[PDB]
Amino acid sequence: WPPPPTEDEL
Amino acid sequence: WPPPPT
Amino acid sequence: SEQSICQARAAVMVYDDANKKWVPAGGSTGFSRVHIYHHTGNNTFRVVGRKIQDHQVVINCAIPKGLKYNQATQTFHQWRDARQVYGLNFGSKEDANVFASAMMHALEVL
Repeated sequence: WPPPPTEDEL
Repeated sequence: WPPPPT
Repeated sequence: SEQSICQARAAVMVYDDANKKWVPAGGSTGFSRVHIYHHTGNNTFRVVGRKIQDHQVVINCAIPKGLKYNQATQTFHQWRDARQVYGLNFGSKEDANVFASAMMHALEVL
C-alpha cells in the first residue's frame, strides 16, 4: 500500500 | 449517469 | 438495469508507480461523485465516479469477488487491481463510512 497522499498532492 | 460497463 | 447503492464525495487519485506520486484520476484536481453500482441481474459491482464540475468519468472500476479494500485513513481509502492503485480521498469522515460499508456489503454479496 502506498502511503496516503500529501495534502499538497490533493 | 454511468458509462457502458467496460 | 443497475442500481446506485451509495454516493460519496471524494477526490479520486490513481497512483503513479513511476514517480511515487498520487495523481488526480482524469488529470484534473477536484472532487467527484463516486457511486457503487449494482447490476441486479448479474450480481456484479463497480465503482463509478464523475468529477463534480465537468461530469467527466474519472473512475470506472469493477469490484471483484475478493477486492482487498484498505482504509488507510478515515478519509483516504485505497484498493488495487492488476494495473493501478486507486485512492479515494473523501470529503468527510461520514462519506468514507457509508462508502466503506457499501463496499463491505458488495464484497459479502459477491
